[PDB]
Amino acid sequence: EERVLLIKPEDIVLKEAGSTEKTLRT
Amino acid sequence: MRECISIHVGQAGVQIGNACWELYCLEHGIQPDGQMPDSFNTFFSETGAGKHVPRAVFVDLEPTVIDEVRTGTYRQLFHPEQLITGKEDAANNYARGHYTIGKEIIDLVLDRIRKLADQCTGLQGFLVFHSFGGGTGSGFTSLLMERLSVDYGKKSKLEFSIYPAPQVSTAVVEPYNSILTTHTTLEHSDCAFMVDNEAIYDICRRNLDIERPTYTNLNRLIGQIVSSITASLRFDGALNVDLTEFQTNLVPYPRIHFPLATYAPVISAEKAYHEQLSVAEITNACFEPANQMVKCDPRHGKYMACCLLYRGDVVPKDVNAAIATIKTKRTIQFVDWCPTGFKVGINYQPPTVVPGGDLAKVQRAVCMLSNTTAIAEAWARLDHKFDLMYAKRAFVHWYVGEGMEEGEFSEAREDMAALEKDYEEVGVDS
Amino acid sequence: MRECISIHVGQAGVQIGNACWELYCLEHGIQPDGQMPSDSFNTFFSETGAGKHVPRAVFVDLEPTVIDEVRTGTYRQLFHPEQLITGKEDAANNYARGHYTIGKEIIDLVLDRIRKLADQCTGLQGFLVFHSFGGGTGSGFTSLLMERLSVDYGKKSKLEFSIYPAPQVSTAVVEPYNSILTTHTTLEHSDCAFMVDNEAIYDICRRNLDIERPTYTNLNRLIGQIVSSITASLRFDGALNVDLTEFQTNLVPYPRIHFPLATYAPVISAEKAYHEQLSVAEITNACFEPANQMVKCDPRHGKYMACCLLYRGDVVPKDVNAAIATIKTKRTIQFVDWCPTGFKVGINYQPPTVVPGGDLAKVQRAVCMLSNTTAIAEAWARLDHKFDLMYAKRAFVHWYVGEGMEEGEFSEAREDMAALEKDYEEVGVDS
Amino acid sequence: GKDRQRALIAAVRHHLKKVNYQKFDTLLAAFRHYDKKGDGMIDKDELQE
Amino acid sequence: MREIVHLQAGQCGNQIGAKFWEVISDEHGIDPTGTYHGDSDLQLERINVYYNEATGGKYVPRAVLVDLEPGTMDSVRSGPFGQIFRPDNFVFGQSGAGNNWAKGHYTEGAELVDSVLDVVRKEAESCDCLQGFQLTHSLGGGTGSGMGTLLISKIREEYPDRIMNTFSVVPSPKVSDTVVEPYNATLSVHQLVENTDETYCIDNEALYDICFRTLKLTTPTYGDLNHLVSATMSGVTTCLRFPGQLNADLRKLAVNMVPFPRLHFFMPGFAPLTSRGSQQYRALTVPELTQQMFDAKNMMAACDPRHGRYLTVAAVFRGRMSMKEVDEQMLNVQNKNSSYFVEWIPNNVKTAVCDIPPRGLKMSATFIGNSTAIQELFKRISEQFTAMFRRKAFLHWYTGEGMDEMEFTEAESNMNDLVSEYQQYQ
Amino acid sequence: PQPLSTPSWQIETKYSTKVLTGNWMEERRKFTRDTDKTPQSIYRKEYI
Ligand SMILES: Nc1nc2c(ncn2[C@@H]2O[C@H](COP(=O)(O)OP(=O)(O)OP(=O)(O)O)[C@@H](O)[C@H]2O)c(=O)[nH]1
Ligand SMILES: Nc1nc2c(ncn2[C@@H]2O[C@H](COP(=O)(O)OP(=O)(O)OP(=O)(O)O)[C@@H](O)[C@H]2O)c(=O)[nH]1
Ligand SMILES: Nc1nc2c(ncn2[C@@H]2O[C@H](COP(=O)(O)OP(=O)(O)O)[C@@H](O)[C@H]2O)c(=O)[nH]1
Ligand SMILES: [Mg+2]
Ligand SMILES: [Mg+2]
Repeated sequence: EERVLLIKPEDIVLKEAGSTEKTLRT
Repeated sequence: MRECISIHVGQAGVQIGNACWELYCLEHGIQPDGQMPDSFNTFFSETGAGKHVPRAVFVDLEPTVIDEVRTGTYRQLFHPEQLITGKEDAANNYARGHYTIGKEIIDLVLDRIRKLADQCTGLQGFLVFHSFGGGTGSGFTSLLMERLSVDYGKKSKLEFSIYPAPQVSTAVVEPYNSILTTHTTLEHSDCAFMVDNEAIYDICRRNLDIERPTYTNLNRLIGQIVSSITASLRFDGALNVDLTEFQTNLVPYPRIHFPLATYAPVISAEKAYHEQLSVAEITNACFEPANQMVKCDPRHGKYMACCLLYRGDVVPKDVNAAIATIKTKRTIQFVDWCPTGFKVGINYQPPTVVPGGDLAKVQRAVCMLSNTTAIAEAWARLDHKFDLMYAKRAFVHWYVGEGMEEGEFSEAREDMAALEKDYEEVGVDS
Repeated sequence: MRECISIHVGQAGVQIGNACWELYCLEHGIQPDGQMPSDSFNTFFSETGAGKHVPRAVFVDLEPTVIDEVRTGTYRQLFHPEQLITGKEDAANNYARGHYTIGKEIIDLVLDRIRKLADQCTGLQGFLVFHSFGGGTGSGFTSLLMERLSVDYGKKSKLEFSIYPAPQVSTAVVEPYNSILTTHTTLEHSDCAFMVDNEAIYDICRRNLDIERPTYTNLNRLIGQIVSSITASLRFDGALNVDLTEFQTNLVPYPRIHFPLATYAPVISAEKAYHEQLSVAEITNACFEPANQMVKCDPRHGKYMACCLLYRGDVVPKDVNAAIATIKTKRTIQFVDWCPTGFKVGINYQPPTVVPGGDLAKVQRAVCMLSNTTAIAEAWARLDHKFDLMYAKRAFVHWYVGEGMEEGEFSEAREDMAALEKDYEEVGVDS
Repeated sequence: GKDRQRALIAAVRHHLKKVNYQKFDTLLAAFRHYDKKGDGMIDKDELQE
Repeated sequence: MREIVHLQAGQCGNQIGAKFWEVISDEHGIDPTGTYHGDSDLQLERINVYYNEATGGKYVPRAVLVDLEPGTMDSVRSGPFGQIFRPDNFVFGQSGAGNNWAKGHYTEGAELVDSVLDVVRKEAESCDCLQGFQLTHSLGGGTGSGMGTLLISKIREEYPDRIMNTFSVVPSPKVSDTVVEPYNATLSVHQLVENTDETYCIDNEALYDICFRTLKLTTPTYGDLNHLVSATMSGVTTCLRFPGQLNADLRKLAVNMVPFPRLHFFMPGFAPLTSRGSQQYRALTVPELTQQMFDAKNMMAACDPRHGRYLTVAAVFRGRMSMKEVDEQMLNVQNKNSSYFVEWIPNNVKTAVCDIPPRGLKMSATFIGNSTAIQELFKRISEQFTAMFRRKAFLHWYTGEGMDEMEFTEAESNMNDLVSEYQQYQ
Repeated sequence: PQPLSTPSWQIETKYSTKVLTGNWMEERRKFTRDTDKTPQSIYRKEYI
């Protein structure tokens, strides 16, 4: 999903503070 | 390499294996044509064309239920000699399925079992799906499992059985064919999971909010247990169990191999996203009596051994913090000779939802196979009904006129009377 | 080596500490990150070997709603994450809740951090405990903290800065109750308890600073200026330096009369300092004018026992002594007969430090005054009057009853304060 | 006078959220199923079908 | 010069050895490919101790990886460091042990040894002057307790004069995970107390205690517990591979902690643990390591040392420091806590000094301690064994494999004698 | 010496780390600050 553009580079954020998972901007 | 050869006997085993082998097709992503669009090696064998054929046997003595598999959606998947049909059914009798009708096709079944054992470079054991209350499921099975022990001695023989419900019952002479076939399930069996229909009828009503279910709504929930037991062989996890491993941790004595199965969480699609599916609140549901899939109450009895088979995003810290608070309930009792009563198996893959199904897409699930003494309550209510019928000598001429003596009736009551007598002696604490 | 330890209890003390630690960081040129940009800090800060600096304070509160403000604020990189001690429910302005029931669940965690700071300290000089009388937390928690620290450390000075309840404006209804229950135990486990009210600072901000509607940040900055001025004699070098124990002995002639008052000079805006020169005599007379006491009381009624003047900046003893002589020759200030030498002065070579965005002017000198007066007996008489007007009909009593506090302790505290007021009268009368 | 509008919008949005979660394992598959034309954008007739 | 031949067996030994071979790959500057990427010459000076030279400048571990179930060798080969372990060092059986000590010691565990005993003999003679062995396994399982402790008997008979130090995983009443662990725990202790030289008892519940209270992490996993165990394992042989002031091998830790041949059980502790938030706000100094060292919340065994007496104490130190503060700190704790050491032996505290600290840390210290409180570990196993052997429970997995019922009788009798020997020396 | 929000065996409903309940400060930050070089020995440091 990160490889697959539909989403700008600013759209990807970390899920929490100091967490490995990535989510989208609300 | 690690793989199981599944056996389905009777009209029950075909309709359980219709909804069980549906999930194995969907768990490994197997198309109904038989091809992918090595975890599948546990069931699906390879071929040079790239297609996958299951390692299963479907047995019945009527061609009425197998012809629908042969003319249904999955006609290209099952091998043409992995669906064996008899011409005439056993007609709700033990003697027909054990001596006259069930003897003419045992030579054909043995050859196909001998084939699928030869392709198996390593075989773990056999899994059986049948019915206690049927003619083929109790008559033909009692000669297969006798004959399986002669050829393959130390192989495991697990069992998923359809036991009579305490109140409702579909067949009149079901208590005869429930009592008489137990002898094959003592010496020639290793672990006998039992599920009945009233104990699943109540579950789909008060949990799934389905007012009017049918057998396809029951066969999927039975089909969800068998994948959770096998899931450690198939997919990676933190702690893996096996047919050698959880037989070690659930039967202390060779005559006690009768656990009770359960499954949680069991909810609908609408209710799922408002609750928190905590690790504590999927293991507290299993210990409740309303989630039991055998109509008996563990409050009367005492646990001996238990096993927990987790799937999904499960942390081992959450398991131990939920097990620790379980031990402080006074309502759950244990015998004094088992201070360590849990086995933990962790598998990474979360369960998969079927299209058109009733269960929701969840992240965590646990199947607990608990051994108790309260299963002796179930047999007493069935041993009560057998002697009430046998006192007036009813329906006996159907049995002695087909090939067994009338002396197998006295053996049937006296053999499992000691199996009753085994449970009070074991249930007494040291 | 000469170091002090700070404790911040209750919302008022926590926010005053929030104001003052920024002031100390800007005086020493230290970022909230903790490192200097590229040994006078040894009184207050401790050098971590990595390069950071940490403060010697413990911020404790039974409610998280004001300390989570510090934790999520811009000073998250300053304190120590185990010094910040939280409860789960406040005292709800209840002394029994602050001292008997919820105050016992966290005091071991309170004392363990203090023990660790004492073990880190190569030298110890005293305690700086910041709270308010009015609230239940700042009225109850400090009592058991004082008795536990008096059990732990025997003869260490315990300087205690309390927001005093103003006679007219106050924000609580059990404030006389909380003040009396604090001063029941404050007499026997303290040596130097300074009082600050709200209405005097309100009047000063309205008249001297020409600020119509002041917020709490102005009050907290001014109190931080007071604390920085009083601890500058321990931080920096001066011609006449004042130590904690020695001015405690100066300010406490009798063991039961230990409630002094503090004033600051000069407090003016930026416009008036351009036009006015502030000579030393004018500044120290503005100390003695009735409009510049930061506790609302009438100074003409009471006399002065002993007082200390702590000067900051270019201040010279020639005009210090000349100004003291002028104050003595002025007739309206009346001193007690048994104390001829009631003036003690100290001088520091370092100027005051402004805060950017503030309302205080830039000056070349300043002074902090500490005085021992008998004028606060009127405020305490008013406090006893409002207390026994509540106690006549037993108002607001059953909450303290149900929390775990008895009834006769009210009467014991009331008679103890009556005895203290009579002691004030008995030391006011002269042979 | 928009309470019926808000209730209907909330019901449709929640139903679409749960249907997408139960049918599609990921989000890119859901977007590609919603947009059949492959233009990268979702149109009104695509949304209604 | 002198080398340690690591052994790992079972599922637990493979995962511990997955993390053990990670930090000594980190400290010597070893990439996952196999080559060397380091910044100092001290790391390459003694690298032959654990890593064997090959073509292309490639270093491979001198360890065997043994299990009866291939379910965990596939994963450890597909980990971050799975390329570096030699494929000839993966010995695998096809049938799982199944939590039975009998299957792993007479039927399946008695056949696969001859392949393991072959491949360890090729590697043992390749060493110049082999120091000894080291092993990690699990008592609660089938393969580690069964066939791991069978190699204990066989390789001790072939080489008498070596060093055998073990890293066992004893069961836990609170983190209990298997029904028949009392049987495979008790019957393996009988093999341990005679054929080993030192024993370091790792426990599962004593590691959750550290991560909750000392390390401040809400949801630990096995990847965090194995790091703490692998931190000690690198820190126990730290002076065999780096210079120092007073360096000590595995011989000198054994001749100073073992006064009698049946007194060879320890429990270890690790000094520098702090929290995540207070990583940079705590000064790390010689008094601070000593205070963290001797507390009961830092111990890696489920036994309280206050209920017993320390017999003898070892401490090894890594990092640049002052020699005087080392001598004074463990003399003060020896003098103040006079009742917590026995009075018939003086100088119960052993000191060793290394010079290189671990990566990203500046001073570190490992504590190895023989204590009488390890009796409390074996008494709780004994009370579960008697309460379950009296009902003849689960025996058909043991009698039906080739044993007699008296093997449980002698296993409980010797373990009752080992706890009898600790009490008289208290 | 136990804080009121230390991790333990008590079962509690866990929310996201944004919400200031339970332990949030310890989970907000990152564990790793582990970068250093080997600082050599007494013998080479002293004998020159
Ligand atoms: N829950 C559930 N029960 C089933 C299912 N199929 C059959 N049964 C049970 O099986 C009982 C009847 O036994 P059958 O399997 O139909 O009979 P049989 O084994 O073929 O023996 P004969 O009829 O003599 O040939 C019914 O009472 C059902 O309760 C099923 O798919 N799900
Ligand atoms: N100068 C100043 N005084 C304050 C401040 N906040 C509260 N006070 C004083 O505190 C008195 C009441 O006590 P509070 O601080 O509100 O409550 P508390 O002391 O924290 O005790 P709890 O209510 O239990 O938390 C009031 O009369 C105020 O005069 C502040 O920010 N600055
Ligand atoms: N701390 C820790 N414990 C482990 C690890 N792997 C397994 N265990 C423990 O070992 C027990 C199961 O051991 P088992 O797999 O049956 O051993 P085996 O049969 O000999 O391979 C579990 O209760 C785990 O708690 C690990 O990496 N770390
Ligand atoms: Mg049929
Ligand atoms: Mg408050």
